[PDB]
Order: sequence, then structure tokens, then C-alpha cells
Amino acid sequence: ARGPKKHLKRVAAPKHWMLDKLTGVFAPRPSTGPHKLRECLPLIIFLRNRLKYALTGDEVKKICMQRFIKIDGKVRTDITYPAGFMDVISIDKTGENFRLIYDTKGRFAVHRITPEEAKYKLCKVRKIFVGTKGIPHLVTHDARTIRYPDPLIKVNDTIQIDLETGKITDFIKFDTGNLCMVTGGANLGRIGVITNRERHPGSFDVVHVKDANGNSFATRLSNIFVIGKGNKPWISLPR
Amino acid sequence: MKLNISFPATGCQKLIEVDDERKLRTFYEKRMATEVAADALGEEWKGYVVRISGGNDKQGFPMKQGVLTHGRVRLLLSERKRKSVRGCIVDANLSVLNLVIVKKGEKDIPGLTDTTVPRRLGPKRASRIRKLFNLSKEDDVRQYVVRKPLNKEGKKPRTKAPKIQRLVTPRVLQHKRRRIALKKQRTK
Amino acid sequence: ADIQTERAYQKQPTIFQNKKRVLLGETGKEKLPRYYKNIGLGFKTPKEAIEGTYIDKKCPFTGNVSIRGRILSGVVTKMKMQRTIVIRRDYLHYIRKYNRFEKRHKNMSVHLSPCFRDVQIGDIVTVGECRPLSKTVRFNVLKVTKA
Amino acid sequence: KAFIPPKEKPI
Amino acid sequence: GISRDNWHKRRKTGGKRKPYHKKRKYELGRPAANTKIGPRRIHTVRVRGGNKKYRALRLDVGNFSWGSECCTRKTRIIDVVYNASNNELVRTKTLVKNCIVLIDSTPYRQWYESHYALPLGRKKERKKNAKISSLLEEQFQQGKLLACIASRPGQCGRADGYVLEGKELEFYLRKIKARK
Amino acid sequence: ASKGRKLRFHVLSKLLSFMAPIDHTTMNDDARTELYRSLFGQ
RNA sequence: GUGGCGGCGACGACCCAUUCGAACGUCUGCCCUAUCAACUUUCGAUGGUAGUCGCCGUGCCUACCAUGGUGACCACGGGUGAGGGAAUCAGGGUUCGAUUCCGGAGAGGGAGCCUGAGAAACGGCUACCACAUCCAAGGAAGGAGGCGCGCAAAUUA
RNA sequence: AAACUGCGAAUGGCUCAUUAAAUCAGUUAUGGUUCCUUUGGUCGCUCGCUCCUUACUUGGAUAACUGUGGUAAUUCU
Repeated sequence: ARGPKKHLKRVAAPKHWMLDKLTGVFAPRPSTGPHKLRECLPLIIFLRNRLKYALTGDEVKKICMQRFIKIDGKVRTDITYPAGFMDVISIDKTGENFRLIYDTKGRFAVHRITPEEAKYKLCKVRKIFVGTKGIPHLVTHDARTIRYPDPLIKVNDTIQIDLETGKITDFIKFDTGNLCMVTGGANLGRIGVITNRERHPGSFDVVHVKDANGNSFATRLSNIFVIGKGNKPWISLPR
Repeated sequence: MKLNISFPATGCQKLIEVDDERKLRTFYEKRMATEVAADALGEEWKGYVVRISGGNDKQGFPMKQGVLTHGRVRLLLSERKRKSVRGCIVDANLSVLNLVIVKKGEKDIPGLTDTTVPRRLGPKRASRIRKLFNLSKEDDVRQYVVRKPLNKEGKKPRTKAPKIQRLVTPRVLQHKRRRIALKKQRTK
Repeated sequence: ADIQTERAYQKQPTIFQNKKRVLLGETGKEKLPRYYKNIGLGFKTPKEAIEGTYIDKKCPFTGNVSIRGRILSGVVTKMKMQRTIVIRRDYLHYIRKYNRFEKRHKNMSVHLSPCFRDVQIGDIVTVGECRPLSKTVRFNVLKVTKA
Repeated sequence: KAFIPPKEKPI
Repeated sequence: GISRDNWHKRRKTGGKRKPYHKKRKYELGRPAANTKIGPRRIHTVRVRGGNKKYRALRLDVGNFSWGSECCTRKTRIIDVVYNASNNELVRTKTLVKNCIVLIDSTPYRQWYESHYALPLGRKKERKKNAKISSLLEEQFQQGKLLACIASRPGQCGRADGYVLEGKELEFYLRKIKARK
Repeated sequence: ASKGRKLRFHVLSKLLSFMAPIDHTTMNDDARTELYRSLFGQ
């Protein structure tokens, strides 16, 4: 196109937003943020379509400007903020906490969590590089950068981050036997246990997973998120 | 031919119509921004010196300093357009000519100099106040702010003063202290 | 032979060759240090690249190029142009309507480094992808196996 | 022919 | 207008293509900066992204490096003697990258007698090694050194390079005598 | 012949009839011929 | 005492990362025509070295070199209603369902020029060309659809 | 109120005047480049001839405003 377009047509929205066709012509084009456009749930969609707390966009804006909604421990006033996988939403006025997890249908589901559980989150390590003055730096999937990580942390691992301080408490290493969930491809939204990993230099690695019922499948290394160590997940799971 | 004459030291303007070609002969064939002894204007103008600031020809076009012609030209003026401007050389085909008095004569012109026009506004920034009133660093700027008395019919008398800018206040010192504290906390 | 065959001096960029030294070290041998790199992916640097003296900025082992992308194979067909060869890749295209096949081929011009010699017409060549080195050349020769 | 130089005659 | 596009070129098999669009802003080209020898005169150019390019039009001085001795000094530029691309740059005294120039030899000389305390250019624990080849010594006797420019004056606005030595110096000297 | 290195005599349409011949020479043709034979030491 | 410490915000700011992107490549695969069989070097076709320019790699371009590159496994040339499509979701009495996605260009006509992260601008300017308007005759300001079927209101609010 | 400063107008509309790998679909690369904005980092000073007693804050202007005007003529000036 000649220029970057700021108007998203309603039908051109991602399908998992579950928007109807006859309401209007346009859909909320998500603002830039930690997550990608296609892998995010806008705040207005979460607040008026999933929870029905608000009826129109003006109502969502009025709710947001009262500083009631917090994402990752910080108040957000922008109604087009992109919320992605493994995100914590706190609403102190209703005493409610939510965590974004893909369901078995490949959609973000309303998953209520314990307020104790909402004090930490899981982030996938995406990059490790040495910065100025010989200080190691770690970059996650949600664009968080951390200085002075554990020397044992490598790529494709998972870390637990406390939302209050933004510091790593522990981490889960990438190895066979751990619990993993598919975040992309045809196997999206499924949970299982890693069996083996094959390595192809200069190309994509393929990881095999087997579920609790024994069915086995294969995905790419980039589409898998280590939920927990062994058979015990470190987060609460949906229905 | 009319003369728009201004005395800046007093700050007074006047418009005088001169119908006699003889008195205007002295100004002919002279450029802009040049000093002219205007003794020919009359007996009141003995020793007066004027400067030709500008003027308008009979079609209303202004004159520009740079152009040196007796007629009109089409120059590029302020993204620039072809505006038509009169040449700087003073001729007989001018609707009005502007004069600025630079040197005073023996007698006083009854229109310009006998009375006065006061300046209307005092300084606002603190340093310009200091330079105007010759204040030292120990002197207080807020003492020497010019107040404007204002009174209108049907209204109570009042006095208004401008808000001093660049004035040292406890708030600014607190902000500087906060910046220093932030630097300390980053270091720690 | 002689490496200086162009109007400008041919020099390997990362080697400083004007370092002064004592006469004792000068008397020994005037052997310039060679620069070479391992391209990865299990491919081994030919010994002629390490021991040779040719100057080629587009050599995968002694030049400033990176191999990334697709690794392909073909048969060498034409050896007539300078430091580049013409290879052919054969395959079958399947027609669903007739449920049969047809023979097709592709012609590729790839950069050949001097470190590979004794290369004849009709031997197997495996090449790797790099940046576009010219208008029509985008792949560099990585290995040659005889027919 | 593209390099053949044309010839003129003095009039 | 100077366009450095690709759709004006013929195809690989030889056919021509009919344009589907006119020139775009990101395909612009600019007139060359023919840097001469004279008083320092440079012009700044705004580029894509808001950055700056320093376009040098006239240069007279620059810093050069004595690589074997590792002595970097700022010296004037004297003349242009050789150019790999074309002889016209030599004739017109145009500064482009990898051209061979003549530079003053005073700062290197002064550093040499300030360092080794051994005379140079005069008419008739590892220790310091004060040894200079015959070619460079004769160059100091002539008072001017041959240097090779490594920077692009049209992009960075400065003329930087290194003093020619060794077999590179011999090759370029052979070329200089051969051209005459 | 690459890049017009070799002279070509194809007709140029845009330059066709670009100017009209105008001549202002006082010296007559017979005088011109005599002068050129007499030029320099000749 | 021209003491010393301080909170929560607003704005701006060098660099790294991230998001939105944008731009050049790799591979894979396009309809008809051989009564188009040879084409490219017809202002470079293929490549080598050095350089200019460009955000960068690059015949992108210029100087100096070699004679190359493609083709019956169909190169090259010529065509081709290339309003029509392409898709997508949803469904018990057969679906009179729904919607999107584009190939570019221009602003009276061809050139030159200014800003910005992003435009050779849906916007200013100069020259030339062509129109048309006002004036005290000196000068000044400008950039699309309806009828022709006895028939012109949405050319709106 | 007026004026100075900052940001956007390059997206959505509308449109009769071009085009066989040129576009387009899928895959693949940034280790060959660009980036407003969202988000996360980073953002202190030893001495080092500048002497003796601006960092309790340093310089120069310009609009809005007052007033005098010209022409058939702009809110031109």
C-alpha cells in the first residue's frame, strides 16, 4: 500500500475476537505494544464483549479513565492496549483477577485466578546478548529486558517474573519430559509433554509432544511454550 | 504628496500635506535610508535632519531598500511570490513619503515635540528588570515591578502587575533537589 | 602464478602486510598470514583455501560473504565464464488432470571460487545461498563431488 | 552501414 | 533528475519492460561531490530518516596514519598523482576514495627526531628499532610522502588515509612511472 | 560500441529542425577563396 | 543558617530492545500464440577490479578490462470483455446468505523547487504554454453531470 | 477574547484518462537497511595553573497591544 493504514475493517479482524458482522464496518485496530497485532486481545474487546461490563465504546473509555483496570500491576488508560498470552489483569473494584490462556478451541478464555497467583507471570526467553560494560541482557517474548540473569538461562527456556519488582525468581529449562503447550500452527491450544527434540542446523527444529491420552504430534520449536516442569504445571489451567 | 513624519525619542507621528513642488525639490533624486537636511520645509525646520524610512507611490505600492530604479519591479518576496514593489529612489510620483526625525532644530514643531507620548509597558522577565533598574544580586526584583493603574467608569479602581518569569522560587529549588536525588538513587 | 592482474592492488582486506620486524625474522620467510573461516553447517574448508594465495572477496571460505538459507544441489553444465559456472537442476512436474508427469529443468549461475579445482562438466555440486553477488548470481559453491 | 561516413559534394 | 532505479534496465534475457509507476522518493540520486583542493568548504545534506550527510566540496588537510610506525598526524594535501578508476580525476585534481595523493612530511619527520633522536631528511627488553627502507628515506629527502585515502569525502566530509609502504608502494610507484 | 563509444549516424528526431541557418558574413566568396590560399606562410 | 533532606505527577531528551511497519532479495508455481526460432551488446547485454550515488547489498551508475548470458525441457516477440474476480465465515423445510481483498496514475499541459519518521505530496512557488474574470485603463487576482424517452426536486435535509 | 508554541492532515473516502512472473499466491532471509508512536532498560559529580569575592537561574528579539498612513483594489500593505 501507499502508506500504513489506520483503519481496520471489521471482517479483517482476527477470527478469535468473535466479533459479529452486522454491528458496524470497523473493528478496533490494536495499538502498538508488547504483543503482535494478530496475537493480542484488545482491552475494549475483553471489557465489553467477554465480560459485558460496558455496552459501548464511551462506556469502556469511562471505565478505563477511572484507573480501575491494571495490566501486569500497572494502570492502563488506553482502550486499544494489546493484551497477549500469559497476561495478568486485576480489577480491584470488583475484586477480580484474570489470566489470558488459550483454550482448547484456540481462543483466549476468561480464566479467573487466585490473587496470590496473580503476583507472578511466565515469560519465554527470546534473546540473550551482552550489553555495555559486560552486563548480560535477556529479552523475553513480551519485550521485557532484564539485566544480570542467571548464567544457566538459555534460549527457548521459561522464567518466572514477579510483577511487583520485575525480577526473576526461578526458571524452567527446556528439556524433554516437561509440560508444553502449542502457541501456533495446526496444533494450537493443545497441552502435552515433550518427548524428543530433533535438531536441523540452518533450519527449523521440530519437537514431538504427547498428551495425557497418549496421542502424539509434532510442531516447530518456535510454537511451543514450556508451561511447567514435568507433569506439574506452574500455573492454573482452564476447564 | 503627503509626509508622514515621526519623532521616535518622543514617539509622536504627524501627517502634513505639502502642495508646493519647491519644498519637495530637496527630497527628489535621493535614496532610502539617507540623511537629508530638511531646511526647505519652512522657517520652523532650521537645522532639522530627517531620514527617509519608506513610502508609497500613487498606486499604493511600497518601496524596498535593495531595488535601485525609478519605477516598479516584480521581485520575489515572502514560499516566495512575485510581488510588485516601487523602487527606492525618491521621485515626484509618490503618494506618501515617510520621514524619521534624527536631529532636532532650533525651534520646536507645534505638533510633534511640544507634547509627549509615554511608553505603555514595563519589563516582565526578571533579568531585564534588573538591567532596567540597575539592580544588584542582593536587590529584590519583586520590589521594582512596574504596576499599571487602571480605572474605568462604573468600576472600582485597580492596579495590575505582570507575572515575573525566571524568578527563583522554592518550587524550582525543590525540583532541582529532586533531580539530584534521582541521580543519587540511580547511582545507588 | 601472479595474483596482481588488475589495475588496482589485490589485497585481502583483513590482513595488515606492512608490519616492520627485525632482520632475523625477515631472513626466515616472507609468508603472509592467511585468513579463512569455517562456514558452519558441517562443511569443511578445503585445504587449498588455507594454503592458497588467491584473492577473491566472494569466496565462502576466504571472502566476506555469509551462507544462509537454502542448500541445493545440481550438476555442473557450463564452465566458460570467470569464477562462475552454470548448473542445471532436473525435476518432474505432476499433472493432476492426466495424473502423470512431465520433465522440467532449471538453469542457475553460481559463483565458483578458485579453491575448487579439477572441476569437470557433469559432476555433482552442492551450493549454498548468500546475498546477491551480482544481477543473476545469488548462490556460492560449497562442495563438489565427482561423477 | 551505421559506421559508414556520408559524403558531400561542393555546390 | 538522477534515478538509481531498477525498472529502467533491460531484462536478463534481453527484453525491455514498460514502467508501471514513475520515480519514487526513495530512489532519488544526487549530483556527485567533486572535492577539489582549496580552502575548506563543506555542505550538509539532510537524508532519509532525518540523519545528516557531510558533503565535502573543497578540502586541504586531513589526518593520515603511519601504519608500520603507528603514528597518526594531521597534514595538508598537496596534489593528486594517480587514480585507479580514471585519469580525468588525476587531471582535474578530484578527491575520491582509494586515490593516491601527495602529503607533507613535516609532522612525521618531527616526530621521528623527537622519538628516536636520529636525523632524517638531512642533506649530506626489546630496544627501539630505527630502520627505514630506502624508498621512504628518499621520500623524506624529497619532503613529500605518497598516501592512499581510505575515506569517502562525499559522505563523511573528511579525507583520511594512510602512508603507502612496502610492495603496495612499489606497485603504485611502478604505475606512476609507467603512466608518464 | 557500448554506451555510445562508437559514432552513429541514425536520425535524431528531437533535434530535427532545431535551428534555421542564419548567415552574416560580409566577405565575398571569391575573397574567401583567395585569403585561405594566402593564409600563413602559404 | 543564600542550613541539610525530601512524594506523587506533566513535558522533553542520546542510545539499546520491542511493536507498527516499509524496502530489497531466495525458493516454488502463472492464460493463449511457433504461419513469433533465435535473442541480448539499439546508449550494458554477462562478469572482474576501483570508485560516485544511495538507508544499505547490487551494472544502480561511471572509468579500465575480458566475451560473455538465454533458448525446442519453447528463449524472444505478439496477444488475452488478465466491470469482472478472488476469497472468507455462518447455517434443520434444498443459502433470493453476508461481507472483504487490488494493478497504478493524475490534479488546465510538460519541467524545476520547499517540509517531514514516512510523499519525488489529495497540499504552495517560479518560468513557458492555454484559458477566463474585475478595473477610475495605471494594474490585480484564478486552478466535477444533467438533458436529448411531453421531460432535470437525494445536485438535498 | 487575540496572538505565540506543539501535533496531525501520508489513514478512511471518493476516481472517466497503466500494466504477463512486470504484478500476485505460498515459503524463506535481515550475519546487506530504514523508522514517528506503544512497552522495557540507560540517563553524578576525585584532582588535573580558568585566578579574588550567575547556578538562589544566563542573553538577544519578535507577535498580540497603542498610534500615524497610501491606492479603485484583498483579510494586499
